[PDB]
Amino acid sequence: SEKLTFKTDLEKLEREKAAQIGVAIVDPQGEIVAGHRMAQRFAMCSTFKFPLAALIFERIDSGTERGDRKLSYGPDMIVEWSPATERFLASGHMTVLEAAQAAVQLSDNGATNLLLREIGGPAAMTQYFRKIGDSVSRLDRKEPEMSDNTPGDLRDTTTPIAMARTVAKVLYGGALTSTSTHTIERWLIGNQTGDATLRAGFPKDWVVGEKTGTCANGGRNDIGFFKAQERDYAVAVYTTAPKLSAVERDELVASVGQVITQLILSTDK
Repeated sequence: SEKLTFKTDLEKLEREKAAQIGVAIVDPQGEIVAGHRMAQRFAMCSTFKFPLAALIFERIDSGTERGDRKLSYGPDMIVEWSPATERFLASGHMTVLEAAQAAVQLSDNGATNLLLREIGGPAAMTQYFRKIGDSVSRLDRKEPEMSDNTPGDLRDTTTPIAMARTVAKVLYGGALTSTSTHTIERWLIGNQTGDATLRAGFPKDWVVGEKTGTCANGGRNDIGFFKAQERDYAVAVYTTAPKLSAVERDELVASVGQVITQLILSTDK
């Protein structure tokens, strides 16, 4: 019955906020716990920066990259929303690790694009999704254009179920070494951009980490993990609410987190 309540609650949010809400919750092996519009395409927006960091950690794990390697750049790398990149510009570089951390924790666009430059562009991000068994998620463009979220555009999209399982792959499914996995987990927990989204709607005793995304045309997303009740979960939430304000879209995602909470609390262990 609890899965029907979940569906009913989300439909009520969609109706009342004029929104479309895609959700997938999976266990550590990627088995479905619950979902809504799980196979509908949504723009990834900044949510892909978590997988990009994973991509980088895999290179590190395989001996093809080091975290301390200096990536040089000039003023042409500065793009809208590049807080760290702008601070490090005079010094002349950011390291692989600094860039990756800024990408994940600040959503820094310049840092993101510096990493894309290094790995051979958006095609290499897509290549990595394929390699960890995600046939759906696709990166086509750098930031900020990838965040355009033009209706009907298949570029730079995922589905909630594909992305949730990619999260689970990265955090639980052995995609990265123990040490790399732990590092990225703590980055998700200490994210500086998620305080008003999903983790605002989860119980304060749950351990949560996530990566947010904001799209043009009313996109607001949050992907990550939570640990309740001894039990680990991966979650992906994508919403589109063209007429809401930015604060209202954060509230919408927090509300989704409340609806998720009620579902998990009503799921037998």
